[PDB]
Amino acid sequence: SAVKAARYGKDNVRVYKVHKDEKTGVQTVYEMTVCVLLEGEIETSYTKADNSVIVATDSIKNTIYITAKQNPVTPPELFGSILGTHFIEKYNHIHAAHVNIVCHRWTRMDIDGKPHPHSFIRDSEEKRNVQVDVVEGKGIDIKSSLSGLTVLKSTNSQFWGFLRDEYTTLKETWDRILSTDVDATWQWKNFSGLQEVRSHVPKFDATWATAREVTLKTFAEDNSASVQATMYKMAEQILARQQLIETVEYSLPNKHYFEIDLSWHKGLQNTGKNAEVFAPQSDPNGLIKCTVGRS
Amino acid sequence: SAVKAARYGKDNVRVYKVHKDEKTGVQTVYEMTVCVLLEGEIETSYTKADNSVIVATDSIKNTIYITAKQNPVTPPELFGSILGTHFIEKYNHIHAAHVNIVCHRWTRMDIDGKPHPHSFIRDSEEKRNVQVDVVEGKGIDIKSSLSGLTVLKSTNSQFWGFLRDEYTTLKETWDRILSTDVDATWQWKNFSGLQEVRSHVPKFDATWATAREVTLKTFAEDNSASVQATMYKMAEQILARQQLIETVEYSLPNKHYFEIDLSWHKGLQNTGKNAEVFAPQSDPNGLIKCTVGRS
Amino acid sequence: SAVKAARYGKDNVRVYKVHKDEKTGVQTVYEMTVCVLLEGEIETSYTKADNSVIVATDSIKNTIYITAKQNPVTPPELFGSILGTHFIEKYNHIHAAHVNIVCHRWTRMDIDGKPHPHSFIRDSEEKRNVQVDVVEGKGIDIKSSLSGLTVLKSTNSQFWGFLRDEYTTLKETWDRILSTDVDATWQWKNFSGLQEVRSHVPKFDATWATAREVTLKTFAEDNSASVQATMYKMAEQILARQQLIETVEYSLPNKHYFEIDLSWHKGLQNTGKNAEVFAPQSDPNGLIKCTVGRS
Amino acid sequence: SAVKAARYGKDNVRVYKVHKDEKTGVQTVYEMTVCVLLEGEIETSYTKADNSVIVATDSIKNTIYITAKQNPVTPPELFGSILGTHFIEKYNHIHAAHVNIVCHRWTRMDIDGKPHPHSFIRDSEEKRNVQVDVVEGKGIDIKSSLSGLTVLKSTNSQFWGFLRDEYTTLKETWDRILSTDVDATWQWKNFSGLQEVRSHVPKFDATWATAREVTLKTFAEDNSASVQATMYKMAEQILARQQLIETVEYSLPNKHYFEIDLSWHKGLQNTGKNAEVFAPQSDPNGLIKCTVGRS
Ligand SMILES: O=c1[nH]c(=O)c2[nH]c(=O)[nH]c2[nH]1
Ligand SMILES: O=c1[nH]c(=O)c2[nH]c(=O)[nH]c2[nH]1
Ligand SMILES: O=c1[nH]c(=O)c2[nH]c(=O)[nH]c2[nH]1
Ligand SMILES: O=c1[nH]c(=O)c2[nH]c(=O)[nH]c2[nH]1
Ligand code: NA
Ligand code: NA
Ligand code: NA
Ligand code: NA
Repeated sequence: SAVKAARYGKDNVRVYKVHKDEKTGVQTVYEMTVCVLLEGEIETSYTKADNSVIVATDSIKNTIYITAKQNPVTPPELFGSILGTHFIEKYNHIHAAHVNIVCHRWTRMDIDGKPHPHSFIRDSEEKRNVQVDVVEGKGIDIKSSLSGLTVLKSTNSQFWGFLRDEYTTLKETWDRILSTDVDATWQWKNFSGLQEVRSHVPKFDATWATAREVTLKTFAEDNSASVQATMYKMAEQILARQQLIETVEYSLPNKHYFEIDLSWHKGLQNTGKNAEVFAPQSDPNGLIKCTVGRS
Repeated sequence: SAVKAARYGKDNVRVYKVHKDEKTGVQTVYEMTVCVLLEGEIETSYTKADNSVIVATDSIKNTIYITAKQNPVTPPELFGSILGTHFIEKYNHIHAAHVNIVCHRWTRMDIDGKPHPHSFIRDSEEKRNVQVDVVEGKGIDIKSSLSGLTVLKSTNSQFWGFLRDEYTTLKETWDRILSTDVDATWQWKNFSGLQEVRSHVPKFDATWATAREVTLKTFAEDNSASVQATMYKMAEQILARQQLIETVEYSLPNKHYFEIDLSWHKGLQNTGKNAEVFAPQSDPNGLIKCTVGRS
Repeated sequence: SAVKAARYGKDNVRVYKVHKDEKTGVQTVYEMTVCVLLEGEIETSYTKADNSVIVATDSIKNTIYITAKQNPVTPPELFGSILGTHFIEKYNHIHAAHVNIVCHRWTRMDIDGKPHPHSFIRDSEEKRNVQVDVVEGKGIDIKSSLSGLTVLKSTNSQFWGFLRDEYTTLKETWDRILSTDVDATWQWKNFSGLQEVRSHVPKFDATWATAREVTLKTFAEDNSASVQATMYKMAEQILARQQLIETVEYSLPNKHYFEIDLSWHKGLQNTGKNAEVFAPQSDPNGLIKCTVGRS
Repeated sequence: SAVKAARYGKDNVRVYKVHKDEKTGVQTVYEMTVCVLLEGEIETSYTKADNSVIVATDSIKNTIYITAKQNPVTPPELFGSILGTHFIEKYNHIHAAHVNIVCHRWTRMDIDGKPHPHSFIRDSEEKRNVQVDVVEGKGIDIKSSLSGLTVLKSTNSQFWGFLRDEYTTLKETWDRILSTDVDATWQWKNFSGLQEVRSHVPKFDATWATAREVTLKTFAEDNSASVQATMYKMAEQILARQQLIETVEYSLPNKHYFEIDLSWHKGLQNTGKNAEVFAPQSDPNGLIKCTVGRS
């Protein structure tokens, strides 16, 4: 036997950073969960108990905090690129660094209609994420995403015209609820290294904003023929709006809301046009995925 | 042996309701998780296999949906009171109904700066809850609450002057982070029945709004001497603002953010006044509780 | 306004302890999650920013570790009693200590059919818990419990003879699945203090063993008329077997497994007597509770 | 823009099946969570609202239940292969089926030392899983795994000799706790189709048993130089014991248990050789991965 692949490091490293403006008193906070996994010439740590090649995961943890102290932690695409570059540059025998960052929301509070200088609210579990793969001699591959964006529309979703055979019981519908948890990823063209990433820094926040805007507006406004068709429209527009993106991925559950037939009780009418009370279903759920690239 | 207490019913009943305005096209959604547990002369179902006294929990489930079809589901204090009253009135041998409702957020989307008529976003896992105890001959006892309201302030929290003895290692501080998950409950004076609850319907939404407003503003503005002192100020104000409340309860974790001493690395200064990067601690956590009544 | 109730302390304190036998090499591990909340003359910490009365929760944490170092952590009823007694004895102004302990399973591994001296497996998320309330001048009140014990029986559960009215759709059945998560609590007669608790130490492990044995055997062997009737039989027997228990509480969800009618597909028969494939339902669920005392 | 990849189906489909022996009365239960995602000529459902190419996910759900009714659900490798083969054979335009199965534990109860014929206990959240990828013209690729196997050893783990530089604070140790959650995957050589899978049916349960046995024994007996070195030994042995496996993957967190220095309190000695009470750390955690193939 032989090692075919190996990567190791520290997961679930929680990180907070504050920025304080001396002149204005305005503080700004960032909170993240970081994972760094390293690859390189480390196979003998597995096969020969040779720990000399191990950069201890405890030290990877320390390095995450130190890097956050000495560099901007925003946008996360930049921070991850700086962090991953560090490991491959500092250690000759380490040839890739895999940096995953989950950014947690801390939105500034409005109190009596004015922004407060140092108080924040977690306005949802929606996350902004990056996957930054820094590979020696092969640049920096970045995937950016938003996840946990939970939405519902109460009409203007349809699903009819699907295949019907001996396995089919679902009725066609021209008016249903659609609810999902949006997982949307935009994959950047390869960067040659940290310099190139830095040359594009403003595009990271702007493209996240575009992705979120397009997601929400398309969801709200598309009289949806299916989850498939709606998600494709989102992907199309994001590609049109940022040429440095190569592909857009969506992964969307269809979180079903079932009608409840109550006609058995006093002839109560709660289906079709008269549907007002529904049963949200925890499981099962449709799962719809696609990756959209340029023609 | 003998039954000293008994209650039974259906938990985790998920409920959605939509309201559609024919004239304007504007739809409004509500989503809840409901639990109903009944008490009464049911001890023989436990001791003598006498199921004749059981209102099947499946039927309790049906009744929840039917009640939601035939009545407003907002404010949840009203809906729970209607639902609980039903069981004690319909079944001679049922003498109490315990109704717990968790309301989930579906906030109307703003698209290109205008409210959308049928699309919604879950802007956090913060919940609005009620516990409605309907007891035959003893009226309706309601506890209202908000929970899962997660906040952080990056300065203007202190903790000094606490007891110090041979078990103490914590350093006094005049500037720390404070973060919590707010669980705040306001307990209504007893209502004699459904009529009295109905006479106060507008006060339920208004008092929830007050509780949330007071929580956030006091958290943001109090240069906090401790969690104890800050939460008490919140409770005080809520009691002052709604005379039909008898008590206010807060349950607040102190979700610690620890400084990280990095001076071991190149003499990096990241403590005290120079603290910028912190380690959020998942556990343990302080837990601070109080119930405030009127003097 | 005035403080009507107050308690504060440290939650989610994770604790491991190892015992090593020098003579045999056999090591034994214990792992717990501890919560300690204190009451006493502490109201001025809430109303007057008077932190002098606060035993810092950080110090409560330290004390938990120190107490675990200097005393047995098993049985948890004893450990909690020692810990709670400490706070009320050490601090004149603290008059109650509320100690909650969740014990996590670490079962010794059997390797090639012999017990291993220092390797363990978590053979489920089933917990053994205590709630120890140490109240100055009022002794020690202990509730012991097992929770997260998940079981299923595939036949010999029935449910028929329940009330039927205009809200009822459930069919009577003489053969169904029953699955639950057992939450069982036994409440000890008040102890006057730590000495009395110590006088009964062997009864704590034995009564937990009895409770678990009775639960499992009664679940397996009772041709159940309902959840109500089966749980009562468990409670009865536990009371019969330990006179120092005053009451037994069960809280049992009915985790439904629904038949699936497949006759629409090639006339496939999968109901009643021919039922083989079922749909486990995540929600809703029945919830059945009772407290049983002595006649 | 254009679809570069697409797959869709039903996730979180809960399935129970019972087998009843008429002659002996002995019943046996299986419970799973199933996900099926399909690929094929379905791009027009995304780009042209062409639902005619969609096998509705609701129908995929039905098919899962029907397949479970008409076939053995054990071993899960076989069931998944039957299920995936169905979709690619039944639908000309569907060319791959991705079947993920999580098997939940229902272990027969022993009551008064004899196996009970129809009562079961969930003896942990450890899962047995399969990922079965059925690809038209490319056979059946199966990955089998065990996950959620949580273990601890209280000594005979070491970690010394690792790289030390200006980022390192971790002390070398010759005696520490090691605890992990085992995620172990064995990847089968490609099968040409369902016939070939069937020809190997007994090897699936046997190889899972071997993987679990080797994991536990190696964990218990290896005086571990590191997580890396121990996991490699497990992988080596599994490959040696089943020639139809091509690779073995392990993914192991190092769930840290920290010493607690209590010498500040009455000179209490709880480190090194005197370490008895530790603080389990929820986060961060090491994460160690490798894929082992044959030389
Ligand atoms: O938008 C949908 N897409 C599907 O593929 C599908 N399948 C299904 O059952 N309902 C839906 N809805
Ligand atoms: O506000 C606080 N209250 C306490 O009771 C306490 N105890 C502690 O350790 N830190 C804090 N902070
Ligand atoms: O054992 C049961 N008890 C009930 O109270 C009940 N109600 C119900 O719908 N099914 C069951 N089953
Ligand atoms: O077995 C270990 N491997 C590592 O890579 C590592 N890194 C670390 O900090 N502790 C450990 N332990
Ligand atoms: Na390198
Ligand atoms: Na009544
Ligand atoms: Na005292
Ligand atoms: Na095909």
